[PDB]
Amino acid sequence: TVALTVPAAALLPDGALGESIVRGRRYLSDTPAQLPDFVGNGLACRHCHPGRDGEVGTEANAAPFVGVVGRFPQYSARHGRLITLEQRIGDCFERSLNGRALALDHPALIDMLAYMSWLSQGVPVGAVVAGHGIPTLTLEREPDGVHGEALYQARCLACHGADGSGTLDADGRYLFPPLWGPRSFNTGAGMNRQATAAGFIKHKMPSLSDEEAWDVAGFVLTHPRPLF
Ligand code: HEC
Ligand code: HEC
Repeated sequence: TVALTVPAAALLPDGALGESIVRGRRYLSDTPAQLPDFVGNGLACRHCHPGRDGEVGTEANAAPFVGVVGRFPQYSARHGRLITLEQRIGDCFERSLNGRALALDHPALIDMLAYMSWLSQGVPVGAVVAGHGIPTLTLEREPDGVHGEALYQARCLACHGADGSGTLDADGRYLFPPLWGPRSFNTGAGMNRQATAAGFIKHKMPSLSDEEAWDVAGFVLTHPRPLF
């Protein structure tokens, strides 16, 4: 694998590409507000693909976009065939944002691609970046949702709410996003899988033990959310 690196915003090119990258960043950080026809819930891309310093998709083990463009096209078991990055983004619009895929030549889609290509600057095509994806966490026992409930109240609730509905910021965007219910991700999302949720929670919290991450993920995933 190659190391995860984040290019400097100060070195962005003047011109059409620079401008596109900037719009891309915004669509990824502010998605429900910038793309209302395509988003069906309260989530922005940055709520599962967080980043430091205004960027999006730059954190190891939280599915960073750094280096993503060199990994597509790739086989998708979901589709039964090779898919492009444009299509992969479409899947997260339909599942994670409970919405609709943008047309494959939609200029907002091309802006998001330009942003991801900028983040992938210097990464060799084909190379795998350290920290890519969300590494799964799997324990050899059932997730204990009773224990999980107690852990939720002690470690999560303060941010994500008793009802899992999250906390709105002053501008109507989620400061702390919703974890279940009608504004959360739908059942088709990868985050609706126990080992992916457990792994995401384990790595994004710093901190929880493996058993704790496993059990609280189980509790979160007992709740209703939109059907895909
Ligand atoms: C207690 C262990 C928990 C659990 C189970 C979760 N969280 Fe959070 N969370 C917070 C913020 C600002 C985000 C957006 C991403 C970021 O910038 O880091 C998240 C994201 C999540 C997700 C994915 C998004 C979703 O809506 O499903 C999940 C599954 C999740 N969290 C679970 C903020 C906080 C906190 C404020 C300091 C605290 C405490 C937690 N989260 C704790 C938990
Ligand atoms: C949590 C509810 C998510 C939101 C909101 C979005 N995405 Fe997502 N994405 C999510 C998971 C759990 C994964 C799988 C990670 C893995 O281990 O592979 C993804 C994956 C992507 C990818 C593929 C990344 C790769 O390395 O292959 C892309 C390009 C992607 N997601 C884009 C994306 C965009 C553009 C979003 C806002 C529209 C978005 N995602 C939201 C979980 C979530």
